[PDB]
Amino acid sequence: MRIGHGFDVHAFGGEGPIIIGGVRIPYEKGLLAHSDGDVALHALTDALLGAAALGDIGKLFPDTDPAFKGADSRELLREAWRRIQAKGYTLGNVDVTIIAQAPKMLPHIPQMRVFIAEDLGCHMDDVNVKATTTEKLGFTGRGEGIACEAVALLI
Amino acid sequence: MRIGHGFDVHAFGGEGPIIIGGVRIPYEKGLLAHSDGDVALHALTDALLGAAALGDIGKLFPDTDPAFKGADSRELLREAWRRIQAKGYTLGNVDVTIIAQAPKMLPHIPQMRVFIAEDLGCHMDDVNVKATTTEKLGFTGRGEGIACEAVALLI
Amino acid sequence: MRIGHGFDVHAFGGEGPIIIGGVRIPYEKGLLAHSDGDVALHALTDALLGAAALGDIGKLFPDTDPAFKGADSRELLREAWRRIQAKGYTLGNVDVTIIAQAPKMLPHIPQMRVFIAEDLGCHMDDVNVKATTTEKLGFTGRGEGIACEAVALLI
Ligand SMILES: Nc1ccn([C@@H]2O[C@H](COP(=O)(O)O)[C@@H](O)[C@H]2O)c(=O)n1
Ligand SMILES: Nc1ccn([C@@H]2O[C@H](COP(=O)(O)O)[C@@H](O)[C@H]2O)c(=O)n1
Ligand SMILES: Nc1ccn([C@@H]2O[C@H](COP(=O)(O)O)[C@@H](O)[C@H]2O)c(=O)n1
Ligand SMILES: C[C@@]1(CO)OP(=O)(O)OP(=O)(O)OC[C@H]1O
Ligand SMILES: C[C@@]1(CO)OP(=O)(O)OP(=O)(O)OC[C@H]1O
Ligand SMILES: C[C@@]1(CO)OP(=O)(O)OP(=O)(O)OC[C@H]1O
Ligand SMILES: [Zn+2]
Ligand SMILES: [Zn+2]
Ligand SMILES: [Zn+2]
Repeated sequence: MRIGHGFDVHAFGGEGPIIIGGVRIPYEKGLLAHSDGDVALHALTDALLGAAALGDIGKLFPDTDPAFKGADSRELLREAWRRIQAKGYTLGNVDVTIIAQAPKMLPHIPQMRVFIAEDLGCHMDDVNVKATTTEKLGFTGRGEGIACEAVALLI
Repeated sequence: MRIGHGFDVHAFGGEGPIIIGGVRIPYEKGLLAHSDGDVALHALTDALLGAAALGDIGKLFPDTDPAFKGADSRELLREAWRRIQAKGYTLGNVDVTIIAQAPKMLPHIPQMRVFIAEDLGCHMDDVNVKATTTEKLGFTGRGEGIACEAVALLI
Repeated sequence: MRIGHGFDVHAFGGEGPIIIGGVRIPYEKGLLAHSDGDVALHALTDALLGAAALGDIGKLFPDTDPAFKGADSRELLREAWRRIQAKGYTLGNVDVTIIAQAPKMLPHIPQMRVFIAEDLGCHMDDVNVKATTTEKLGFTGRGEGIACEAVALLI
């Protein structure tokens, strides 16, 4: 068994919606990023790659490479997962923590779990997503962006 | 074995003391929250619920429900633990990291461990709590609030 | 198997270079701290100590004790590791996440892995280090300091 941890942040910019955990969530502002800016899946990806000792998302899918512009972070998740499985690992379970003042993530979590469980080829019970605000404190509390943390356990 | 991760933040407000890890710690200011605002136990709770794929603290004990006003976060911890055990899990070990410029947490950690070990029904050796400041940087460094992170391993 | 988590922050100050994961990295500014201020190894140390239920870095190597001034964080890592092994644990794997806007950590990661794997007496495959920026948001985004998170799995 191997443990992994990921952390990611994206700033708000433009018109909504935002894509979090693969779900299109309505919001006043959108998120700025090379890909679709899915903070949750990026953090999740780093956790899995980390547990596999494969590095991180930027190393495998460079900000510079134009092939990843507007990229579906789920596509990146699946590829990172493919490579991980090739190194010989299987999923243990993953846990994600979205840190945002708004929008409300709770109603979208079930669908996020559905998408992630599909992408990782596992049972929905092997996937957990949660959210918390920083009580108006910080860049997240001031609504400047969304952060996300994740841990993974590979077998 | 399942892994879990939690993160929580509460802003200072009012007169002290603050309750962290169940311990009443003397401080100039107190913490604002629906319950007693125990940042450490909330983060710990999310870690355990996450590892159990039970969601998060807000989902089980809503900010809206007046039954949780002034609530003892230890009561919430035990209940979340009860439910977790019902899903069939046993405690592996937990690790907590309190992020605060002040007050000093170190002298209160032993008692925190005592409380948590009791609430989780485990040996004190299965529980670890630590602290760090962000070196005056950030909302924590500016003394605007306390943050806390936690990881858990269920069996 | 036991899980651990660590988090650390150090503010920029003075002339460079900075020491991260044991590597001397060229930078305009340096990092302020009692020891060499290696944010990555401190976070890693707390993760390992946490998983071992040995507390944290400050508890074992006090900011007050002048013996640790300018200290090589690798020396502190090895000692914490020595004690951990004495409690009976062996390394599972560790994962580190450096949170910095700059400098670029990627090219220095291989050497960091070499140092850490040596200090922990393991294969480089049992060690992973990654980096991410907070997209100009926060004290890290504003270049005020570097943060770092880490998780560890002991056996
Ligand atoms: N300080 C930093 C920040 C990011 N990066 C590299 O850039 C990639 C991701 O960049 P972002 O911060 O834009 O998400 C990561 O692979 C990371 O290693 C780095 O090498 N040093
Ligand atoms: N962006 C956010 C922030 C919090 N929440 C929900 O609110 C509950 C906790 O709220 P607090 O941020 O007040 O601790 C969590 O269960 C979380 O899922 C959310 O759904 N979306
Ligand atoms: N709020 C805080 C912050 C740090 N500390 C103690 O100080 C030591 C490390 O201090 P630094 O924040 O300077 O890294 C840790 O062992 C921690 O327990 C504390 O006891 N309470
Ligand atoms: C996902 C990738 C794709 O280029 O980039 P972004 O969408 O900018 O977001 P980031 O988290 O900054 O970096 C990692 C990259 O792999
Ligand atoms: C603990 C609960 C209880 O209503 O609320 P709070 O004391 O406000 O703190 P929070 O961490 O914001 O949310 C989760 C809730 O379950
Ligand atoms: C590493 C030690 C050594 O005195 O201190 P620092 O170099 O200041 O950094 P910190 O992360 O604040 O605290 C823990 C101490 O053990
Ligand atoms: Zn990202
Ligand atoms: Zn809380
Ligand atoms: Zn430090």
